[PDB]
Amino acid sequence: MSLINTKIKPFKNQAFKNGEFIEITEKDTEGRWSVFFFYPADFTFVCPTELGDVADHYEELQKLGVDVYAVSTDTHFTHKAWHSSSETIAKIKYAMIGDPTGALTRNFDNMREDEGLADRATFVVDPQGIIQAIEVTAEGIGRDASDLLRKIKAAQYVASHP
Amino acid sequence: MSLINTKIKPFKNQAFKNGEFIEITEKDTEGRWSVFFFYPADFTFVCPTELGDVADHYEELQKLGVDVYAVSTDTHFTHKAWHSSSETIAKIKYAMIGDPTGALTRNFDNMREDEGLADRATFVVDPQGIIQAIEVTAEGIGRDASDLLRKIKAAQYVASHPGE
Amino acid sequence: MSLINTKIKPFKNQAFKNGEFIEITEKDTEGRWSVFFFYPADFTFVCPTELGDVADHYEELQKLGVDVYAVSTDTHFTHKAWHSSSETIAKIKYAMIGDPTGALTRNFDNMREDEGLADRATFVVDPQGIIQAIEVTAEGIGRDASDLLRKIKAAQYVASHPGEVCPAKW
Amino acid sequence: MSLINTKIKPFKNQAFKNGEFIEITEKDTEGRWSVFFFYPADFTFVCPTELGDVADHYEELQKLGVDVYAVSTDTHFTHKAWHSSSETIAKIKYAMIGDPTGALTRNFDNMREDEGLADRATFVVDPQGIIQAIEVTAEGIGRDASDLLRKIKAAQYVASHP
Amino acid sequence: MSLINTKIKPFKNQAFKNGEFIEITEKDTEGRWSVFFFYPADFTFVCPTELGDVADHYEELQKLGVDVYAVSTDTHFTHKAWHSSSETIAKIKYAMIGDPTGALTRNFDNMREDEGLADRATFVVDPQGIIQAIEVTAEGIGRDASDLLRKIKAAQYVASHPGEVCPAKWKEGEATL
Amino acid sequence: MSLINTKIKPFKNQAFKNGEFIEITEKDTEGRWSVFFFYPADFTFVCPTELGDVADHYEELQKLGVDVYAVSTDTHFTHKAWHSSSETIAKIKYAMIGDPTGALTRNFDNMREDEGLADRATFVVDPQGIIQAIEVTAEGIGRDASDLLRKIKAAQYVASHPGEVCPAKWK
Amino acid sequence: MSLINTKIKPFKNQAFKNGEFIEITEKDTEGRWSVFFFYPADFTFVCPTELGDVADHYEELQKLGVDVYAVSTDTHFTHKAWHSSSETIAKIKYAMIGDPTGALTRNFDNMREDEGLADRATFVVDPQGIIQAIEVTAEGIGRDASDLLRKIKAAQYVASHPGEV
Amino acid sequence: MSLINTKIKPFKNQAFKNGEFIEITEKDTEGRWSVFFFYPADFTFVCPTELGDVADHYEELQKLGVDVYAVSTDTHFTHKAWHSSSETIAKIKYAMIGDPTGALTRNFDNMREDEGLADRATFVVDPQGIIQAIEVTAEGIGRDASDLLRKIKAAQYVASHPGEVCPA
Amino acid sequence: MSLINTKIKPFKNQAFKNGEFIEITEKDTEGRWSVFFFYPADFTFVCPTELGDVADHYEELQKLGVDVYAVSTDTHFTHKAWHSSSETIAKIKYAMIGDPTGALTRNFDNMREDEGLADRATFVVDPQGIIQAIEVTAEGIGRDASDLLRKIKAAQYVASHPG
Amino acid sequence: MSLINTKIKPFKNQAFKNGEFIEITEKDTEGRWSVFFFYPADFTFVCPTELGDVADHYEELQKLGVDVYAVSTDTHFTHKAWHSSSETIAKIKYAMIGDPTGALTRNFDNMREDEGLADRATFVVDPQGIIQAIEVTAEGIGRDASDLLRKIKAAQYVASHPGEVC
Repeated sequence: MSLINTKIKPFKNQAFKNGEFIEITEKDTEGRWSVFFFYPADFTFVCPTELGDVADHYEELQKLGVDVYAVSTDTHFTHKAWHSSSETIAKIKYAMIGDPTGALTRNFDNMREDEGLADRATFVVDPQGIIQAIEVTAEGIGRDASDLLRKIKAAQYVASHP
Repeated sequence: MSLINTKIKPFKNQAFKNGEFIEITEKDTEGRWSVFFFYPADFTFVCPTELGDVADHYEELQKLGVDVYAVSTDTHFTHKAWHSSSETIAKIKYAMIGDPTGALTRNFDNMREDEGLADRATFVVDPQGIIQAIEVTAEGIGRDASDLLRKIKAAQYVASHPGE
Repeated sequence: MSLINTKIKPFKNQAFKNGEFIEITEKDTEGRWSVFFFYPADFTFVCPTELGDVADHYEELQKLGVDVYAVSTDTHFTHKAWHSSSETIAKIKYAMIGDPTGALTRNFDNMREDEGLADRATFVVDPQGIIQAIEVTAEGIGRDASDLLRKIKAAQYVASHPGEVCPAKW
Repeated sequence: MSLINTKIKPFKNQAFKNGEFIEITEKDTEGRWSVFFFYPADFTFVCPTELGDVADHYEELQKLGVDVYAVSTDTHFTHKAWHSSSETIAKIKYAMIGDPTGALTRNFDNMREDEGLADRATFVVDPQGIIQAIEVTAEGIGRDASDLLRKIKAAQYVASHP
Repeated sequence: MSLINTKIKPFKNQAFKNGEFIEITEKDTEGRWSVFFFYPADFTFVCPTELGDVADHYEELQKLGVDVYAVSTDTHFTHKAWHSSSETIAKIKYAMIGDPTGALTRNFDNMREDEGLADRATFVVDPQGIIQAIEVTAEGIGRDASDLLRKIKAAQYVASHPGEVCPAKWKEGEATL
Repeated sequence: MSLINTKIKPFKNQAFKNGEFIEITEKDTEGRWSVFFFYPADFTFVCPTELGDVADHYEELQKLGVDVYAVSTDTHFTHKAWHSSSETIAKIKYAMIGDPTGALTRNFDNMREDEGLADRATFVVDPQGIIQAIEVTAEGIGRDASDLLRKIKAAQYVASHPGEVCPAKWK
Repeated sequence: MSLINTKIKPFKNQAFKNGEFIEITEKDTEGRWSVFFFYPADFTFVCPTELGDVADHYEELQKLGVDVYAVSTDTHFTHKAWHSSSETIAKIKYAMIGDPTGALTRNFDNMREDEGLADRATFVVDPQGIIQAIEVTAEGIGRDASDLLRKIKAAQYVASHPGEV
Repeated sequence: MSLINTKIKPFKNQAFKNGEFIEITEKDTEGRWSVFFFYPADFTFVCPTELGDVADHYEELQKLGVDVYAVSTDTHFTHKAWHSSSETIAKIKYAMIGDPTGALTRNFDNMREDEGLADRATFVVDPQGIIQAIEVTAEGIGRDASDLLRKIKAAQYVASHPGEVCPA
Repeated sequence: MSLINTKIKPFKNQAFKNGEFIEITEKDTEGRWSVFFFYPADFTFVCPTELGDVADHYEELQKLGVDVYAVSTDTHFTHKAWHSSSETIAKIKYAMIGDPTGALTRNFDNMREDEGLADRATFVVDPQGIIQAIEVTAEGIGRDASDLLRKIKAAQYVASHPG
Repeated sequence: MSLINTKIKPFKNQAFKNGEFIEITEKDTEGRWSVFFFYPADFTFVCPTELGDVADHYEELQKLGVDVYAVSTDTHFTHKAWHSSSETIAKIKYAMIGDPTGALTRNFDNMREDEGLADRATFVVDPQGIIQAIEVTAEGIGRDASDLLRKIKAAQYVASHPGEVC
């Protein structure tokens, strides 16, 4: 029932990454640190800072051995369109996963069942697929990227010093 | 069992229509001839001929009192963006309903359960909410708007001329 | 759930085809494009234009490797009589399948349960038995054979090609 | 669970009788003697001698207060066409009921499930809707209308002589 | 679920035939024509004309290769007694099957459930066990053996000479004259 | 599960009694002692000694207020025929119930399901419908009528003198 | 459904028989005529004439090759006490089976469910374990031992002579 | 699911008490303290010390308002016979309930299913029918009547009290 | 399925707050901002800073109108003992709820089913009972109190003016 | 239904014993006499007389080859704290098992479901893991340690002398 300290479930989703489409599965995450950054919808007026802030810290995340996977219930097709429309989103070098089925979102118990959109949840996952940190916020409340990085560092220190 | 000659089910969806966001329910379809034009996805590399062909026949559809509802599992936000970025979709003066939940799509039994996208379906609906014509096609196979237009005229004629 | 992109189910019906009584099954549709043209009843006062239009395009459909199967819940005996009586139905050189059991009609979820008659539904089926197009209409709303033929041409092109990627003409 | 000495179940079928379409129900049978003459199909290659043989005795049946209801799984539309087609079927003054649903045929346990056609069965039914005689035969074994008339007269004698 | 054109179901009953008792099963009906002649009860005040009619045609039936099995829910013991008591039944040289379980009567869907007696029914069966003719009547409505015998000869003709049924082709456009 | 000390269930059967057909129901057994004497079949080769033995003791049973009901799955029609044919069965002045439905036989859980014949069982029933004595035997094993009479006298004694225990004394 | 002409079911009960305790199973009944004499309870105020009557006929039952099994829901301990406490029960040389579980009683469909006691039922069982005679009575209605013996002789004669009446 | 702190279930059994036969129900336990003293069987070779030990404290138990109910799967008839045969059981002036149907034994989850006999269990019950103390022992492990009597006094002391808090 | 933006479920737990035992229910949280600070166990060799960190920021939380509810599967009796034992836990002015049934913990989907202890989860709740923020970490990975304060301020800002 | 004369279930619990944490399973009980002394909670105001009474008899329980396991739905961490906070509990040299899951408690059908605390039950278990004696009491009704010892001696005697005349 509690998702913390449990293994991520298998998936197969299409994504957009650096001007091309790819297929991403649980096989790709294993052996590496992973960040599943869920959010409600592309092309929303509200707050694209969240994705842009993570894009500003991406070279630090690559040095720390972390992959970022932005996820929403929109298709990989619209991620490509949104990546060309907005200069905040255009900075994103990491994968933007499309989840129209809601299967990846439902593996993390993160669906707004009334809206058909994912809640603003972030899941730090280790090389064995175990979820080490969770952070969820309501609509309008932002997640600051510096706090994410602190939990990544904190999880990595605990990984090598039990 | 078939959806032909059954009543449409209740729904509540957000939609984009002529530069403005609106909520559309089954109450809005009551008393109106309604075309529910389902399609898989916005921003695909497939040509937007199906939707553009309906847009070319929209003045003719307006003379028959027909409301067109383009439906996909994309958000109404994504519909606005597509309407701005595409030359063919910019012509659309009819409602583009967003269906992220899939509730509207599942009311017409029209989901691709593997993909989370609607199949290419067209449902002609009369003022009492009764489905008079159904047209479904596999991916790639387009549907003709003048054929849809012919089907609406026939449905209106049958309603107006009981028995022959 | 939709019948689109599903495999057709097995059947064994008797049919009238251009003088002979024959038996048709799902085996006969394998390796061939197929059209299952459901209609309500023989000897009604509704115009048979639908079945006559398909007969006019039957040369072209045969060259496209397409078999046509007109279906109703009447018997193959009744089809023969209607083929002799009606001047429009006399044109058809394709199979008129009889489905008094309603088994073939119920495979395509096309029964008017109250009437015991099939709804007005055309199904385009490919060589692997997969339904590529569906068209259903209420009483009095005809279907166009030119539209049907355009879809078959489209379905054959799409089967022979990958997903479409638009040029600069649209 | 034999049908003999059981009441006929309700029905509502379209029928053809002397150049017009009418609706027949169980309400139309009550008060009068009835013959439910089931047969396989219209427009068959097999002779309509059985149906014409009842037509030859129909004036005699009407003297005895006996209605004839010829039943089949074809529509009432095909009955009209077959009535104008065949000289033998043109003699039919009685109702030709259409049973495309098979409901009337199934009430008499008379459906060939493999073929969707009624078997060659004749039922004699009294004014209270009670089945007094049953006759079913295979394809090519004839039903003698003279034997049918004997059984009705026998049944009518028994009704008046407890 | 019509019984016509269906195979007869297996049975095992005790019967009386020509002053002795025998067991009869479905295997005894193989390769021969069979008449199953159901009736309500022995020792009733109703006319025994129906069993006598078949006994009068039994010499003719045996020449057509047709066995007769009279059946009721009475015992084979009771059948013997009635064969000694009544001169009409005393004529019967065919088997009188007892069916106190009702299993044979229920195989032919012929039981009066409220009475525990078989209805007045005649079933014609071919060498392959397939029911070719069914006749059922109420109390007092007779069955004449001449009509039965006609149907047997018709069933035998159709078996030996299939496709020689009356053609509707002496009528409508195409004719044979 | 046992039928002892349970009430007899409702029934309606046609019967033969002294050259006359009559209907017998549970209402006819009310307020009187009743013996239900089940047996397999009329016209059997087995000796009908059991029915003849009850016939001999029938006067005694009538003086004790006891009605006897012979039961089998044969019809009342065959009971009449068996009554005139057999010398032993001609002595029967009591009711011979027919049970071709098997309903009365199954109320006493006494049907040989594979034969469609009742087992050879005797049930003693009091004025209130309560079964006071059961006796069931296999084929060949005979039931004694003088033992049946002793059981009825004991049942009638216990009904009249309940709360009776064993005595003891001397001197 | 009738229990006549059905095979007895397996059981395992402790029993009292002539000064000592023994275990009785269905295997001990194989190949022999058996009488299962069920009764309600030990130490009741009703006369034990039933059991005593069977004890009086025991020499004749041994001649016929019959095992008598007196059965109640009391324990074999209670059977021992009753055997030394009553003159009529002290005559009993046959096995007194205890059935506190009620499994033996329920195998013969003979339990008074609201009392937890067996009904007054006698079952005659042949060498193949098949029940050939049943007899049940209410309280106060005695079972005759001469009648029981007559039925055993009839059962043995029919077993040995198939067909003849 | 422990039986502790649960209300006793309805029952209707016959019993031997001091020469008389009587009927005992759950109605008879209302408004009084009760001891249900289960045991396996009458007339066994096992010493009946447990029942005689409780009989010696019965005078003290009655002054405390405590009824004793010895229970086994044997009949009330068998209790009467056992009462006369043994000198130890002759001391018992409390009710000896028979439970041949086994319902009262099964109400306290105390049946040896494959033997058809009750286990060696003691259940102390208060005036509201709530079970305050349970004791179960295997074969040949005796129960102390003095220990039972201590628990009753404690249960009566605590009955008229809230949560205990130690003085030190 | 997601707990975020859902109402808190009813509860009734015994708590220890400033030297007295009090019963806390959902009705006590109604009309006020609430923080449900879950943790594994009392008397652990693990860092007790997490509880003391919140106690150091408690004056600032009281100005913002925030009630803190520390929750574990230990008894309220145990919380009292731990409040007397450790000088770090002695600083705690706020209510320490005991949850031996696991009912309150299972309302927030926060039970380690194999351990019978609550995970290190923090739930910010508004006056209407709606969960506005969630934070869960594994064993060893701490939660800083300054981030909790920012999420409360951000949640309050969004409540005052949504736009 | 009855838990008497049944084998104990497998378990895995953390425990405190003489300033040291250890794991205890059913493997540790195999081949030994075991007393499972359940109780509701640590740091309650109720007197700890029960546990202190068993502590006074632990030396002779150890001579008899008997292990004592105090069990509660508290943690092994709280047991350490409670051992250093109370003079009565400080006497305990036997294992104090923590059962926060309630699994061990539920194996003995001893959970107060509405409270989440074990009932006041004592289970004597032989070297084959078979439950020979059960004692459950309501709150306030104390369990006597000398009676427990008297039962253990009887249980050991019956094991060493199977079957008896008297």
